[PDB]
Amino acid sequence: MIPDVSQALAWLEKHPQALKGIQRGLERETLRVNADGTLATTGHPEALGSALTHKWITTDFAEALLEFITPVDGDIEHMLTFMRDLHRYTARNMGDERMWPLSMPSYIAEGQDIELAQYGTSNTGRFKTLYREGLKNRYGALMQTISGVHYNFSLPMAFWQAKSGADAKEKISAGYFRVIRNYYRFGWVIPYLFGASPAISSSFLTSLPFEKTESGMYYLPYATSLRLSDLGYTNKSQSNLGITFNDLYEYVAGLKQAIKTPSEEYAKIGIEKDGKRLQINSNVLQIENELYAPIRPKRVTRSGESPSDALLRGGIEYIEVRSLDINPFSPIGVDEQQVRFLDLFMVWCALADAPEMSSSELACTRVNWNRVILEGRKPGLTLGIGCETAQFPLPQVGKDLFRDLKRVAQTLDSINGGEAYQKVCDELVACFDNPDLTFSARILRSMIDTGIGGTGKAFAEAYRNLLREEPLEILREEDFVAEREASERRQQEMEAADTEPFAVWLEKHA
Amino acid sequence: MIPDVSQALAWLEKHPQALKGIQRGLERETLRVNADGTLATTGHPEALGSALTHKWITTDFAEALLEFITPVDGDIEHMLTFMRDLHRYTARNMGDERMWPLSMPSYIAEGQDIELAQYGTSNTGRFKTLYREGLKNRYGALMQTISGVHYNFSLPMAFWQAKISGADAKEKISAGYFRVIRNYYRFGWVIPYLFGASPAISSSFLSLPFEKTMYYLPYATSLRLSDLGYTNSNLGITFNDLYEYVAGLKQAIKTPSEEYAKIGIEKDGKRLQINSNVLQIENELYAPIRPKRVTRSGESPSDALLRGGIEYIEVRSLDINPFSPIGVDEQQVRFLDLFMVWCALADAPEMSSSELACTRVNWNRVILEGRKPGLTLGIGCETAQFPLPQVGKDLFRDLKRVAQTLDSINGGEAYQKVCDELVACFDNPDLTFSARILRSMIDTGIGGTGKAFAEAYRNLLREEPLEILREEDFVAEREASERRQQEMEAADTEPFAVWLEKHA
Amino acid sequence: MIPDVSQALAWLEKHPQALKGIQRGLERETLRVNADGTLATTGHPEALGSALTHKWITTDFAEALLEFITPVDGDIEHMLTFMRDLHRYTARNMGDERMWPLSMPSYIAEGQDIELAQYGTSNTGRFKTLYREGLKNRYGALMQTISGVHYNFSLPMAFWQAKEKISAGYFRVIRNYYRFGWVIPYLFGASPAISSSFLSLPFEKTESGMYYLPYATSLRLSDLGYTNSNLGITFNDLYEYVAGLKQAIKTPSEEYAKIGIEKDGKRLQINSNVLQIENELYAPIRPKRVTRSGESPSDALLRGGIEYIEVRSLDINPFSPIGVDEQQVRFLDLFMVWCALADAPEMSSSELACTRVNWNRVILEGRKPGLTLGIGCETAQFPLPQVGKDLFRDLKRVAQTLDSINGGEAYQKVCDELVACFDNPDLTFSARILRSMIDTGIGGTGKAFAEAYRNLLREEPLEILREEDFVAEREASERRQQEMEAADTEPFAVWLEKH
Amino acid sequence: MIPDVSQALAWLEKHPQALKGIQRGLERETLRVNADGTLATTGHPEALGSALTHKWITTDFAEALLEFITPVDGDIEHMLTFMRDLHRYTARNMGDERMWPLSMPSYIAEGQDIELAQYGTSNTGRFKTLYREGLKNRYGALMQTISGVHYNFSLPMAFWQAKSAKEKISAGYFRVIRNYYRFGWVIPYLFGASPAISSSFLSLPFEKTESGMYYLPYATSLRLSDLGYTNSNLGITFNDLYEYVAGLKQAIKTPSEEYAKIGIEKDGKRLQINSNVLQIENELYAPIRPKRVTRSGESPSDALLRGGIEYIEVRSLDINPFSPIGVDEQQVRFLDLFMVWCALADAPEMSSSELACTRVNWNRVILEGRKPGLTLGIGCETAQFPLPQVGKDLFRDLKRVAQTLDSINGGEAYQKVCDELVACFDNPDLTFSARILRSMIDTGIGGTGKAFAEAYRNLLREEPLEILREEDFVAEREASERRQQEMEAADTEPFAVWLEKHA
Ligand SMILES: Nc1ncnc2c1ncn2[C@@H]1O[C@H](COP(=O)(O)OP(=O)(O)O)[C@@H](O)[C@H]1O
Ligand SMILES: [Mg+2]
Ligand SMILES: [Mg+2]
Ligand SMILES: [Mg+2]
Ligand SMILES: [Mg+2]
Ligand SMILES: [Mg+2]
Repeated sequence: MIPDVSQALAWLEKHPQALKGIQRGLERETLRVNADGTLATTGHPEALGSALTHKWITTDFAEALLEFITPVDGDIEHMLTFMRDLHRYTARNMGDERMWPLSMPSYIAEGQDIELAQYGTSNTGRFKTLYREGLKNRYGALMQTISGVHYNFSLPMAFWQAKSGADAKEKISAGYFRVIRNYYRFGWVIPYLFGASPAISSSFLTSLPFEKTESGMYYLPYATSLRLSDLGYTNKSQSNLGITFNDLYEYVAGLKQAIKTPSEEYAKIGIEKDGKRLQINSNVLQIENELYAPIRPKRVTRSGESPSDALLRGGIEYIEVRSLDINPFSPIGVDEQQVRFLDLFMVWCALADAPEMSSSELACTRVNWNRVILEGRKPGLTLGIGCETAQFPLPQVGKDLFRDLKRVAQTLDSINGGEAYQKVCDELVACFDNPDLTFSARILRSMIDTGIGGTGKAFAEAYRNLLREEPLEILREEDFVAEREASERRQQEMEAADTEPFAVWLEKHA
Repeated sequence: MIPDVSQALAWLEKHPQALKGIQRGLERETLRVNADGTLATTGHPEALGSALTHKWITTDFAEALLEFITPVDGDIEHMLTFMRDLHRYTARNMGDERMWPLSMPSYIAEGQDIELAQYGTSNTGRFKTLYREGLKNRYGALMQTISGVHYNFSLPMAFWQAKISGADAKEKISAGYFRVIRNYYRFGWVIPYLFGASPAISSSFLSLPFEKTMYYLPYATSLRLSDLGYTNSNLGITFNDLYEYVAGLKQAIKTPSEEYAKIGIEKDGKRLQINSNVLQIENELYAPIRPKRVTRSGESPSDALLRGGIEYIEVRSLDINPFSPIGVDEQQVRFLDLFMVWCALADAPEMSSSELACTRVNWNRVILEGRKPGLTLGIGCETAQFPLPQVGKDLFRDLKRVAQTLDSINGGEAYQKVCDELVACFDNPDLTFSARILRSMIDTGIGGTGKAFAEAYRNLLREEPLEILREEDFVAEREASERRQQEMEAADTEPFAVWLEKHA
Repeated sequence: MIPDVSQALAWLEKHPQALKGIQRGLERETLRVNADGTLATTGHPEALGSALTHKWITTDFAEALLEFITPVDGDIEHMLTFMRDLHRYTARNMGDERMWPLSMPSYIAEGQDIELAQYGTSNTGRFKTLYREGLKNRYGALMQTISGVHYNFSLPMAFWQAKEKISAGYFRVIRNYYRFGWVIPYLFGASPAISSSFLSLPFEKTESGMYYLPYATSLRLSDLGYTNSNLGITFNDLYEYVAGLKQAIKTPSEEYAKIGIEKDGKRLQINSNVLQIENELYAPIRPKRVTRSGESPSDALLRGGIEYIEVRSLDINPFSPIGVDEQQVRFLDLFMVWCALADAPEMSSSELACTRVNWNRVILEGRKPGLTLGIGCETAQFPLPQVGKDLFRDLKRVAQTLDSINGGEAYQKVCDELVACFDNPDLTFSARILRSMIDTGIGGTGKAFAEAYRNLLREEPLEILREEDFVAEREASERRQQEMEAADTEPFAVWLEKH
Repeated sequence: MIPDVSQALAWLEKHPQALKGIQRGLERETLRVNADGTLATTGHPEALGSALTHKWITTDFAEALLEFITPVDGDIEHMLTFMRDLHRYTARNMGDERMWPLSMPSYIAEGQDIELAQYGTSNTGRFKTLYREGLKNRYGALMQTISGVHYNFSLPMAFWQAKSAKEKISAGYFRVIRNYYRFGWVIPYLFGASPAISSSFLSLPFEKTESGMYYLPYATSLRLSDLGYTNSNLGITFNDLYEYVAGLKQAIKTPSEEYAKIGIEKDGKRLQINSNVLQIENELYAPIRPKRVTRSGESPSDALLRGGIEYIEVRSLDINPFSPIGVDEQQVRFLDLFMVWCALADAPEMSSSELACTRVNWNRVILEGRKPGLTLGIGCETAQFPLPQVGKDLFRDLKRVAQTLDSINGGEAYQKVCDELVACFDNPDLTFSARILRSMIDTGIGGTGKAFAEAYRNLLREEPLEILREEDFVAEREASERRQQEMEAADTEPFAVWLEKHA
C-alpha cells in the first residue's frame, strides 16, 4: 500500500544538502482552568498584555483559550525551549489558574456561558470577536474549546533548487500540493502514533459503540483521536465542500467561492437580533479561517491581504499541519519526538509521487483516517487503497513507511550530525507491533483510572508546578514585560486610529 | 421576423371544432380611493365578508387593494358580465370611496404607511400577511400598489386530441403550453404596444430621458412593465420542459439571498419576512406569463405542476384598461384568445436562459418607446432591422386566419372585427391605449385623470342593475366566507411561530 | 464510493447492440377501500374472476389487496398501457370502492380483522391461503397490507454473448444492488409518514394524529414496514445461494414452534421453520426463474439458472394513477445495467448485512441536508449529493448507449431530471408527498388522490385489452380454478411433503 | 448580447492549423523610483545606452518612465522570459532605484516638474522631446506618468488563407477592432488593477480613506477613466481602411481653439509641434489601435495605407501588480483567445455614434465593474444583461477556441486559462482589482507600491539572465549610442528650420 519511492530516496541520498535549512513554527492551544478543571472566567491575564497584538501569546476562540506561537525557526531545540519559556512565564502569572493538558476538556454544563475572546473596542478587535460570535451561533461554543497543536513547516529553497523565473513559485506550489495529497493518503499515521483523545465527555455530544462511566466519560476501546472525528469538530470539512489540491488557482477559487456563497442554514440564524450582531455575514464561510482543514497551504499575508490573496500573489510558502492532539505527556503539549517525526513524514510526502485527486478520490482517502481515528488500535485492523476493500494489515503498512522514513532520517542525521532522527524511527516503529505504546493507549489507561477530569486536573497541577519553578532560558522576564507594554500600546493605537463607527466600517469587510 | 406558420394554420382550418370550449378567467385589481384621490385607510368593506376565503372578491398586497376574480368559464360575455356584477355590487357598498381606474397610483409618496392586507388570526391568514410584510420590506410598499389585469386561459381537450392516451396527455399538454410561453416571450410585446396604458408615473416612483411637470416618456407604452414598475433576471429559469422549469423554480425558493438576509428575519420581535431566500414562495417570481395548475389545499404551485403538468396559462402583462369601468374589455379578451392560439401553433425552438434574456430587448424597446415613429425590432439580440408596423401586420395576417376559424364555430364576425380594429394601431400608434391615455395625463395629470374616470365609473356602476349575481348571492357568500375563516381560525391547535417553522 | 466502471462502460459504448431486447414486467399492489377510506370487506370483485388463476389480476396477502401484473414485455410504453388498462377496467367494476394510492394505509387498527386472500378449495388454493395464515401468525396482518411495486428485469441473451455465466452475472447485479440501491428510495420513496397503528425514533406527531420523520423517504422499507437476517444467505454462487435457501426451509424456529402447527385442527402455518417457503425470505431484490408445474423457485433456479431479477424496493408512486411511471422504469433500466457492469467483489453474510446501514440512513433521513454515507458498517464519510452525481455520470453514459439503439433522448432526459434531485431533495417523491400529508393527513391525501384517480380512470377508454378480453379471462380463470377444485388430488398432508 | 458564433467556430474546429504561428509583442512601462516611492530624477540609466535608438529598452513620456519592448515572437514562454531578462538587467543597473509596480503612481504632485524624456541634440531627438513638451502643455505631465502594458498581436497568414488578401486582412482586423469596442471591457473586468487614485489626479461617488486615497468600491481600472490616461471628439470609425486613415490625417491638420490659446512659442521656447487637435498621430489615445511597422521615416498612417493593417495593439492592460514584469502568461493566453474570438465573430459596421455607445458598457465596468448585479446593455439601450451571464456566454466560445489552440500546441494551457478566468465571473473577488483594492485600502497606493517594488527588486536582482547574455546588453548599449552619435553628426539643418519642413 505504501508506494515505491526508491528513485526519490536515492536522489535525496545523493543530495543531502538539499534538506539543510528546514523552517518550523509551533502553535499550541490550552484552556486556562481552575484547580477543579473548569474554565477560568477571569480575563486574559494582565501580564500577557494585549491578546490582539502580542507577538507570542494570544487567544483562540474563547477568552480562556490561550494560544502560544513560536516565531519561525530552523532549530528544533531552540523552538521547543522558546515555547517552554512562554509556558513558564504564563504559568507564574495567571494567579491560581493552570493550563488544561488534554485536547478534550472535562464536562462543561453550559456551552453558551463561555466568554468569547475579547479584543477591545477597535474595529479590528470587534471584528475578531464577532467572528467568534458567529462561530458560536453556527456551531456552538462547546466544540471550540477542544484544543490542539499546529505544526508549520517549509523546505529550504535548496531543496527545490536541486529538484527558473515565474516557474519557481509554481514548482514550489506544485510540490506543496503533492505534500498535501500525500498527507491525505498516508497522514493517518499521525493520529495512530500521537492521537491522544480516545475519550470525550458526554456533555459534548450516535451509533458508535461507546463504553460509558457514570460521570459521563465516553470512550472507544481502540480509538486514537476523537478530536479528529465528527464528534470533535463542528464545521465543514474542506474535503466535504469540494475543495481539491491539484492546482493553486483551483484551490483558491474554491476557497473564495465558499466565502461568497450564502447559506440557508446560517441565514436562519439571522445577522442581528435585538441590536446584537450575531455573525459577520451569512455565508458558508464567514472568512477563510472558518474552513475546517487538517492541513492547509499558507503564505504570510501582507497588509490587507486575505490568506488566499497571499497564496495567489506568491504561491505556497509553507504547510500548516493541524491534526496533532495535545501531547498530554509534555507540559508544553508537544515534544521533540513528534516534531522530528513530522520533519521525516513531511519530507517523505514531498518525495513520493502523488497523482491528482478529485473531490471523491479525496473523500476516499478519508476511509482509512476514519478506521484509525475510531479504532486504530484494534488488533487485526486492515487498511485499503481509497475505497477498495481493506486488505493491508496496519502494522505492515507502518513498517513499510518507516523503511523509507529511516532513509530520510539517515540523510537528515548526516547533515545535522548525530543520530536523533534515527532514534526517533526506532522508537516509533515499535508502536506498530505494540499499539499499547501509542499516546492514545497510554492516555486511555490514565482516563480509565481517574477520568478525563481526574487525569487533566492531575497533569495540570504537576505541569503548573514544573513550569512555574523552571528558570526562563531564552526570553527573560524583562522581555515579557517589554512585550506586554508594546502590545498594549499597539492596541491603544488601533483604538485611537479608528475613524468610522463599527457598523459603518463593518459594511466594508462583512 | 414573424415565423412561417402556414402548415399549422392550414391544419387549424381543417379542424375548426378543435378550438371549441376555450376556458378563461380574469383577475382585476384596483385601489379603493377617496373623492380627493388619496388612498382609503378604512378596512375591507364589511359587505364583502372575508378577503381570505371569499370565492370572487379579495385583496392583493394592500388592505385597500381590491381584487376581483371570475370563476373559470367558457363564455366571454358571461365572464365579462360576472366581473361587472362584482364591480357593481362593490361600488354600491363602499361608502363614498371609488376605484382607481389606472395601473399607476397617484397620491402616495415613498414609504407612506400603506396598510398590508389583513386576514385575521389563523395561521394561513397570518402567513399571507407576513408574505406581504416580506414584499414590503424587500421592494417597498409603493411598487406593490401598481395594479393590473391577469388573463387566464386554457385550450380545450379537443385541441390536443386533434393534434395521446393516459400519461401522454399530461406530457403533451404541458409541452404545448411551454411552446405558448416561449412564443409569448418572443412576440408578446404586441400586448403592451396595443394595450399598455402607463406611459407616465408620479415622482414617488423615481437614467431614462423623462419629461417632467409627473414624469413621462413621449413614446412609452407600459412603464408598469419597466424596471420602475411591477418587476423584481439572474434566475436561470427556462421554459423548455416541465421538469427543468420546476427544478429551476424550486431551486429559487431554496436559494438564500445576501441582500435579503441583511433585512433580517425579525427585528425587535416583529417577524419581517417569511425567510431570506430569493423567493419567499413561488408567487414572488414576477413574470409576464406563468404556467399554472390549480393547487390542492395547501399544496405549492410547483408541486401542483409536477403532479399534473400545466393546466392553464396566466398572462400577467395587461395594464388596467382606463377606458372601461371594469378595467378590461371584450376587445382585449378576444385578442388574447387569438394571440394565445397563435402562440400554440407556431414553432418555438427551445431557448437557453440567455436566449430568453435576448427576447426582452424587443419588449424593452416597446415598453419605453413603442410608439416612436421609425422604431425597429430585431430577432433576439441581433441588430434591429424590422420596422414595428410591418411586424404587427405580418402577425395580424395570421391572427386573421385564426379569427376566421373561431368565428365559424361560434357564428358571427366578432374576432375578425377585433383584428380589423387593432391592426389599425400599427399604421397609427395614436389609436393605442397609451397614446390616448398620455394625451389625457399630459393635460390633467395622472391625478386629475384618475379621479375623473374614477368618479364617472362609480356613478355608472352605482346605477347599473346586477345581471347574473343576485344581491342574495353576495350576502350568502359574505356569510359563508366569514364562516370559513372562523372555521379555520378555530381549527388551529399549534401557535403561529411553530406552524411557521414547519412551513417557512 | 462509487466504484470505477469506466472500463466496462467503454466496452459497452463499443457494443451498443448488446443491450437490444431488455425484457420487463411490473407488479403493483393496492388496497380496495371505501370512499370513507376504510378497507373494503367485500370479496375480490367478481368481474375479475379467479384471483388464484387469472393471468393479470390477482390478490396478494389480503382479500382486499389487489395486485396487477403485466406479462413479460420488451416495450416500455406498451407495458405501462397494459398496466393502465388493468386499472381502468378494475376501477369501473368495483362498485363504489377505489384504490388506495399510497404504500402505507391508514384507517386500519393493529390486530383488526383483515380477511386473508381466498383461493377456493383446491390443494393449491388452500396452500396459498395457509401460507398467509402462517405469515399472519408470524408477523401480523397489519404489516402485510403495506403495498408496493415490483420491477422485473432481464438482459437479452445478446448481452451475455459479448449459462452458469448468466447466473454469476445476475449475482453481480444483486451484490451491486445491495451496496447502492438505496438510491431508489431516495429518489422514489413515498412513505415518510406512518399511521399510529404501526407503533425509538425521533417521530413528530400531527394534531391529526399522524407520525412522520422530517427527512424520511420510505418507512415501508424500515423496520416498522414490510421487513424481516442472521440466515446467512449469500449471493456469490448459484449453488451456494440455493443451498443456504434450502437449509433455511429446514431450520426449525424456537419462536414459531411456539405458535403451534395445529390449534384445534386449523393449521396455523405451513411449518415451523424459519421460512415456510422461499417467498418468505423478504429482500430488496431477488433472483428468479419462471417455475414449471409444481416446481419450487429454488428448483427452478437449480434447473435453469437465474432468468431475471426482481427489484422490490419501489413504494407506490402517489402521483401516478397506476402507481408507477415511465421515469421510474427508465431509471431502473439504467441502474440495473450499471449494476451489471460494475465489478462486485464477493460478499460474506455479514458484509451483506452491513450494506443495510446506508439503506437505513436513506430510509430514515435521506433528505437531511448534509447527510453522509459510508461503506458497509464503516463511518459515514461521503456526502449523499456527491455520491449520486458520481453514479449519474456513469448512468448518463449508459443512457447514451440506450438512446442510440432506441432512437431519441428519453433515457438521457431521465438522467437530467433525476440528478436534479441530488441538488434539491425537495424534488423527490417523499418531500412532495410529505408536504401534502402534513396539510391533510395520510387519510386526507389518500382519499383525495384515490377519488381523483377513480374519476380519471373510469372515463379513459381501454387501449390494448378490450372489455371482451377481460370477460374471456374472467371465464377462463373461473374455469381453471373449478378444474383444479374438481381434480382428484392427493391427501393434503402428503401433498404438502410433495412441495 | 454575445453574438452567436457557431458557424465560425465550426469552421475553426475544422481548420485547426489556421491558428498555428500567432505573433505577439509586449510593451511594459514603469517609473524609476526611490525606496521612498518618489520619482527618480537621475538620467536614463547608463547601462541602457540611448533611449532614442536602443532596440529593447527605451523611455516613454518622461526621462524616468522606463519602457521595455520585446521583439515580435511566436513563443509565449520565450517572449515572457525575454521581457524578464530586460527587467533583470535593468534592476541591477539602476543604483538604489526600483520599478514602480502599479499603473497609478502615488508620490507625484499635480504640476510636478517632471523631466521630459531626453533624446539628445539630433533633429529626431528634439522632435520627440518637443512632442512631449506638447503633451505636457496640453494635458499636464501628471497624467503621462500613469503606466500600462500593450499587447501586440497578429494572426498568421495560414489564418487568412483558410478563411476563404491585403484588403481582406485589413477588413479582418477592423472586424477585430469593432468587436473589441463592443466586448473588450472584459479585459479591465478581469485585469483592471487601478481601483484607487491618489488625490493628485483630482462628480463621481468616490470614497476616501483617512490616509487620503480616493477609490470607487467596485471599480476596475481608473486608468481607463476620464481621470486616467485618456484624451474621441474626432469621430473616427473602423469600417474601412481609407476612411480610417483619412479621419486620422485630417485630425492632424484640424486646428483647435483650445490649443491655439496655449501658443506655438513663448519667450523663445517652443511649446508644441502645432496647435492642431493631434500634434501627430500617436496623440490619438485609444484602447486599441491598428498597426503596421513603419519603414523609412514613414508615418503610422502612411504605413497603414502602404501595406494595410499588419497587427493589433491592445492598449487597455493595466500593470499586473502581481507580476515582477507587469504581465503574466495567464493574461497573454487570455488575449490570444479573445482576439481570435474577435476575428471570428461577425461585426456590423459602426457609425461614430454607434462607437460612442459602446463606451457605455466600458464606463460601467471601469467604474463599478465588480458591483453585484451590474447589468450591461447593447450600445446605449436599456441595461438588461447581468454581467456574469454575459461573461459566461463569452467563455463558452473562448473555451472552444481554447480546445483548438491546445490541440495544435499540445497540452491544456489554454483550457486551464478559461477555467481560471471563468471563475471571476461568479466571483468578482478573484479579479485583479478586488485583490489590489483590499491591499490599497489598508496601506494606500504608496504603501502597496513601495512594498511590491521592494520585493520585485530583490527577486529580479538575484535571477540569472536566461536568453540575453550580459554581452548582448553591452553590445546593444554601444550600438545604440553609436546610432545616436551618427544621427547627431549626420544632421545638416538647425532644428528650427528642419521643424518647418515637418510642421
Ligand atoms: N383551467 C383553467 N383555464 C382557464 N382559467 C382558469 C383555469 N383554472 C382557473 N382559471 C382562472 O384562473 C384564475 C386564478 O385566479 P386567482 O385565484 O387570482 O389566482 P392567482 O392570483 O394565483 O393568479 C381565476 O380567474 C380562474 O378562473
Ligand atoms: Mg500490547
Ligand atoms: Mg392579485
Ligand atoms: Mg405481491
Ligand atoms: Mg413480486
Ligand atoms: Mg504602444
